[PDB]
Amino acid sequence: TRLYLKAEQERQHNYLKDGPYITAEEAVAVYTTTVHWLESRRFSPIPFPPLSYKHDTKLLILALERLKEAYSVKSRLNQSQREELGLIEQAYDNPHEALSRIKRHLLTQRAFKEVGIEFMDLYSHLVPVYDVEPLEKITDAYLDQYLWYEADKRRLFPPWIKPADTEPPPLLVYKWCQGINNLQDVWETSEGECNVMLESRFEKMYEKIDLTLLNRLLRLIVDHNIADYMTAKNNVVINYKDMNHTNSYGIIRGLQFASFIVQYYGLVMDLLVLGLHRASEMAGPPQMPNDFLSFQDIATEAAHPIRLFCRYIDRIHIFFRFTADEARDLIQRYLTEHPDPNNENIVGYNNKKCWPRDARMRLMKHDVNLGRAVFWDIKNRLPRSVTTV
Amino acid sequence: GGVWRNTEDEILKAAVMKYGKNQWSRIASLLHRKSAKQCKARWYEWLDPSIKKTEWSREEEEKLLHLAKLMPTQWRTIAPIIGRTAAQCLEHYEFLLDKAAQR
Amino acid sequence: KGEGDLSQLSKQYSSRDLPSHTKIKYRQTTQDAPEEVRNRDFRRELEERERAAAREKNRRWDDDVVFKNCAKGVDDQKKDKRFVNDTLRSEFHKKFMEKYIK
Amino acid sequence: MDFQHRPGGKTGSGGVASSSESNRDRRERLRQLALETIDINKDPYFMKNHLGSYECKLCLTLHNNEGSYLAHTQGKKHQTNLARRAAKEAKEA
Amino acid sequence: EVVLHEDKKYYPTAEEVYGPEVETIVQEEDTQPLTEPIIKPVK
Amino acid sequence: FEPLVRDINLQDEDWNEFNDINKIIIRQPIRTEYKIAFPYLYNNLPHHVHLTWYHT
Amino acid sequence: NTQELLDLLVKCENKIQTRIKIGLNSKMPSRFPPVVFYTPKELGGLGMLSMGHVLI
Amino acid sequence: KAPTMPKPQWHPPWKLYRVISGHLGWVRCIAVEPGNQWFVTGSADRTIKIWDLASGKLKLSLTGHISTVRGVIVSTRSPYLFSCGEDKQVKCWDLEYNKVIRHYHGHLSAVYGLDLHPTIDVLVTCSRDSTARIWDVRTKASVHTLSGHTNAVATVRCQAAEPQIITGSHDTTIRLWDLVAGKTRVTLTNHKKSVRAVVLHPRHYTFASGSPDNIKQWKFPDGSFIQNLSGHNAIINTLTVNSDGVLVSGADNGTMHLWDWRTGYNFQRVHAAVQPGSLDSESGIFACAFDQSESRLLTAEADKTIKVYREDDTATEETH
Amino acid sequence: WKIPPCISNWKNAKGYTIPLDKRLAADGRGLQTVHINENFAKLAEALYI
RNA sequence: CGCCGCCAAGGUAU
Ligand SMILES: [Mg+2]
Repeated sequence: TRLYLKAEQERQHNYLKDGPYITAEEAVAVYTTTVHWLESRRFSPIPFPPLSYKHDTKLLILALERLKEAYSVKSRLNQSQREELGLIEQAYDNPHEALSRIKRHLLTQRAFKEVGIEFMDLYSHLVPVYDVEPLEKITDAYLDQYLWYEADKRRLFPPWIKPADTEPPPLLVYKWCQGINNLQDVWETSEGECNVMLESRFEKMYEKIDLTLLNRLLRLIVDHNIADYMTAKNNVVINYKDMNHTNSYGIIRGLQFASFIVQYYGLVMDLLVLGLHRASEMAGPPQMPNDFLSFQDIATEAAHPIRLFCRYIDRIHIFFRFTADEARDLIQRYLTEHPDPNNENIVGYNNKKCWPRDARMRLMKHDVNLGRAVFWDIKNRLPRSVTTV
Repeated sequence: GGVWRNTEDEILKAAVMKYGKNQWSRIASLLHRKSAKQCKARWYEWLDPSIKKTEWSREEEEKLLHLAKLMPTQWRTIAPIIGRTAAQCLEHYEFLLDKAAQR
Repeated sequence: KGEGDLSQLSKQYSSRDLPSHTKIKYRQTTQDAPEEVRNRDFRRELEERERAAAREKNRRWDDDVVFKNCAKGVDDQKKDKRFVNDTLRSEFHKKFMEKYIK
Repeated sequence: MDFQHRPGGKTGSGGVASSSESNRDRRERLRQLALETIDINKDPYFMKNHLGSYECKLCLTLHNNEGSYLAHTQGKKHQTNLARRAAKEAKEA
Repeated sequence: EVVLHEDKKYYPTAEEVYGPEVETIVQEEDTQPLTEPIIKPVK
Repeated sequence: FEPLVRDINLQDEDWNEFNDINKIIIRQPIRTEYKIAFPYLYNNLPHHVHLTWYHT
Repeated sequence: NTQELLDLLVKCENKIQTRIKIGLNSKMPSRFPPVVFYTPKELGGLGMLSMGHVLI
Repeated sequence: KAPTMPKPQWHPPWKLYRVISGHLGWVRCIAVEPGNQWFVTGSADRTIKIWDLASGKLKLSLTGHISTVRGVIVSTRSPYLFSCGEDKQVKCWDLEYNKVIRHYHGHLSAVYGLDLHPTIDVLVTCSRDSTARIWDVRTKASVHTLSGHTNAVATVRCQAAEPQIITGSHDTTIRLWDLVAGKTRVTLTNHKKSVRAVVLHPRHYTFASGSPDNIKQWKFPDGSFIQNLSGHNAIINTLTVNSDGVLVSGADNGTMHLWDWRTGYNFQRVHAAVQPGSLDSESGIFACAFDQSESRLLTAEADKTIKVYREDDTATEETH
Repeated sequence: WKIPPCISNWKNAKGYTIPLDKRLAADGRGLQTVHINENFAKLAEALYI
């Protein structure tokens, strides 16, 4: 924990003295693509929640029970979580007092104090644990309990923004494999038309989000008075035993509304990768939306040869189909920059002996060159300063 | 709540003067209401003697007016940069100079 | 005449102190025994050995996307294999801090 | 059972008391803290009475606890009104 | 042009602080494993 | 018995692919008694091996 | 379908069996039977779910 | 006009040609085979490793120490080596199987240095508490414990000619012992800053001593102050000497200094720069040794790096 | 060739040693040598326009 | 084709 926290304050120190890793036009073009996407979708922005909101207690009680669920054992701690449950039961006894106290924190307070970090020792896995003071926890719990239902009411999210509210084996086979088998002429194998999937993770997507560009992006959909609140809560002094270091560039994810930030950043990364035309084909017009992988006017389905897409939280899955000349052009475009052939004893199933060899991927040269070529083709149109693959 | 009256503040000053700097449970063991974290928050917020809680100047204000435009949020990032270091006096200066520029 | 406890003053027949390996293997003639050390040059052999060892290494698809071509992978290449013994900045520590935590 | 990696304790301890002895020792510790801070600061006018309360002597004022006295160093500045007594002590500066 | 943090060239290179005439090795890997001896006796 | 130092064998996919697919003419399965009889043409990579008696 | 996880459950189930056995300092199949384990809390016991008796 | 000025012998200078940096932990000692094949070293990595002399490749490494390794040496009569460190253990590393066969123990404190007798099967070891001790090979029992010091003993050397054992210690004295009786022969009191390096030449007499202040020179029979050298005022750790007359001193500030045997003349005054990971002042020479041809010098420094010097085939390095 | 007293946070030794001075025990406890980069401006107004 | 079989120091202070 000492090593990771000192490396974190070293990289937060090196972000300031070196300037932004993102270029100016690199962010201006993302902002232009997002404002074109929002004027195409006609998503009217989220207003500020009034004190006379209609379904106002119905979200605050959800947030308080969401906080109360994590307290079932009573071998608890000395001060912090007992006054957490004390503030929760004071919000129970007076809903309107905490309801306006959230608004008092929500208009004018943008400088917040220590939250604590621990690590989970999950044995070649470690997740940080950010415990936040409860006086901010009730506020940002009501904040994301408002913002999720407010964003999905006017359908901010396209249907590939996942996990959504159905079940994940529907995301895995019964809308996904049922999505890919129902496509027009799935396998043809006589004209060189082949199916090929990519699975990647947006590596360091969480840390490589500049809060200035983030604040300028999510003030388009959300009112600025709480957009500045959300992008001012994302830096505190991270507390430990002896290391009280502050934050400047990487966002902390132990807060409530950080998941909305992660999924909106994933959506803008999707419209950077998938573009603006193919995503408009997939999610359809605003007057008639689509399902998870259902398309309209199936002649449009045959064009723009990447077939279908899904984005789990930091993991994207692409099914895409090529004909002969398009895949040939893509491979011969990849091979202009990369000499020294038969360097493909790494790709796919070389160490993963989970299937037999007739079930595993055979390393034929054209298929592995197509796989590495489309890995390069998704490796660009995604600059290193925002994410990496 | 944390009202933080002066009778506890001067006791916390004497406790920081006697014991040390990273020594917080031993000095929060004598206040009957406060924990270590809130005492840390006020001592790095109000009771440190390097805090310039008054005497607003001209150079630091013109420094922060094109520093709060580089980043609209992140007042605690620019708090060691200015030297005001209280991280809430910068917010008061920002809203006060924006009230004076509107009136 | 009055030695320590190891000599006579103790019956502590202790463990790890036993007549194990009670014969010494001598370096015979096919190795670098001192009889072949007292006459060999040591200088021309090292020269020919290092001279023998020195020669061992001898469209219409994405016209709507924003970033059409980044044109660089690492911006030079990916072959550095350098050594920083500062343990916070070593690349082994970089793989340790990018692999095990997420 | 893990006898080596359990939260242990010594036999015949008796434990720790209730709130009464704890804040009694807290008030005595704050008393010793106030006395050592006035010992370092060298204040000759701090005086304790026959009942455990504090007094400013040039002030002639009572203070119920420690922080009541050691916040009385900024208000009603008679410490600068002893300049008249110093002028009576010495006619020149 | 800005340099990225995931390579982040913190130090001068050994070749340009030692000169091109000398050799440097970054050998952290063992050939000739533990079963293979060094003496190789008469057998 | 318990095995010895030669626990894990390792051959990469293309080499033992070109060596072994469902290609050999099998008539009866090669039993372990065939290898304990002589482990030289029915089994590969031998070490710490002893060689038995035949037809007293 | 996954055989390597069915082996892992058999490996870890008997391991927590042995961990409860060494808490009693018994480690015996006959003195400390699995009847002690596979009984519900409503009639008394610990209450666990078998996946080792699946004939992997 | 200076005394012994016209008569130094001209030694050609030493220059860098390769560096060896693979350790993760401070490399401490250097030993080399008499058969000119490879050289063995230890570290604070707790992994003793050997390095090929000509190619520079890593031949093998091997671990087993609980603390750092403060000494390593290889035998000439026997096909195995010895190692020792601060884990209170002296290990006898076999080379036919790369394993420990003896595991010497009996020292009440840590171990600094060790040395072998060139002819017989005994070993001498200098430790941290107050003592040097004699370990008998084939018995692993302490024959004599040399108890005459009041502080730690830094280095130790022993030879076949009388007197046998030379122990320089951290109580600012050297003493030369009797290996038979166990009592000391002569004690040597100089060097206000403590002695850390003694060495045999090995052709003729007059051994040398090493200390931070006014490095000196001695004699085998009866003791004799021959000469003191110039102002090498750094705190030093190692001395190594060649038969043709050149000597090298390795210090703690990175400055390593050459000398001659005929006069006492400082020749080169070379300083080693740092490889990139190290900071400005971390370099300190803790080991130095020649080849058995003595055509190559190689040092192990505090930057976890072995630097190897060869000769220079030039002529314009004349003595003023 | 002398030494100042120790201003440690945990000492558990002879004297914790409080004078009037020697309190921050650093340069300023935090320093970045320029504290900012101007390319931030090359970002910021470029987003604003 | 049929694993596995358990003592003690760890606590009622010196
Ligand atoms: Mg105990």
